[PDB]
This record gives sequence, C-alpha cells and structure tokens, in this order.
Amino acid sequence: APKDNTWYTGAKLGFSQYHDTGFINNNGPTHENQLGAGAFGGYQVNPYVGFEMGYDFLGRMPYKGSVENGAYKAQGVQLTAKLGYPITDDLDIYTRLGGMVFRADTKSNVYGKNHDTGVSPVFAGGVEYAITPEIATRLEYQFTNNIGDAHTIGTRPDNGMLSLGVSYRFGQGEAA
Repeated sequence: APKDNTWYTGAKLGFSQYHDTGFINNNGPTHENQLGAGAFGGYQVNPYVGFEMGYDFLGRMPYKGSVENGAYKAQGVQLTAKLGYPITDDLDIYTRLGGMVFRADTKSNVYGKNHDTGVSPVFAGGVEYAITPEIATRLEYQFTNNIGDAHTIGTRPDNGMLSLGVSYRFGQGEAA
C-alpha cells in the first residue's frame, strides 16, 4: 500500500552509569541518571529515514509500591530524526539525533543533589529488531570517552548509557 510514511510507538528501560561529574571513587559505578524507563512515538518514511519523539525518565519508582524520596530523574523529552537500515530480514542498525529537555526534583542533601534541569542536542544508536511485521524491539546507546572522576583517572569503564525497548506500528491502510 502507499503507506511509505508509517507511524509507530514504543516503550523502553534504560541505565546510565556516569562518572565525569561526581566525587572520585576507586570501585564504584557512580552515576548521573543511574536508570529509568520511557515511552515514545515515531515514524518512518520507508526504510530510508524517520523520527522518534519520547520521554525517558524515572517516575520516582514506577513500581508505585512506594516511591523514591527526591533527586529522581523526574521527566524529560527527547525529539529526534532517525536512520535505520536492515542487515538481514531480522534486524536493522539504528541511529538517531535531535534535541532533549530534562527536569529532576532536586529535593536532596541541599548541595548533595542531582542535575535538576537541562536542555541540549541529543543522539543515540545501536539496533532495531523485527519481532513480527507490526511489533519490534530496539537497543540504543549514547557514549563518549568520559573524563571519569576516579582514583587514577585512566581507570574508567569507558561505557556510555544504554536503553532497550519494544515498539508497535500504526496498523490499518496497509497491504503487502
């Protein structure tokens, strides 16, 4: 069908170890964001280019059986153009870039607090994966060689933040 432009949605879990803004440690997986989950909308225009716009955050504890007290990664938006290309009729290699905005409720040890606010450009990349022709997963990563605050600062994990998730396409108006 002439459905070249096709919308989709998805949801993620994520993890962010990050020293480079910290306090120095020896061992210690020091972290800015630590972890989170998220929800996204997106489209493609064929297997050529597309977009993805969504929120990665930490809803205090999304378990809801109680909540975190403060400093949690309350909310944000990431709004990105995307590139995915298949390497088999199974999975795609994936990358996206655009902008981000962020807030986190900075009730904490006064000075011993999180980054409370942000706005910046953003990117991620990794893979996107077919599960059945209307349902997918993706796994995406954002890295730099962090100036990781530690004992003997050569010694860093050199590992970026990562997230992984499911996706589902907008159905209807579609044919082989």
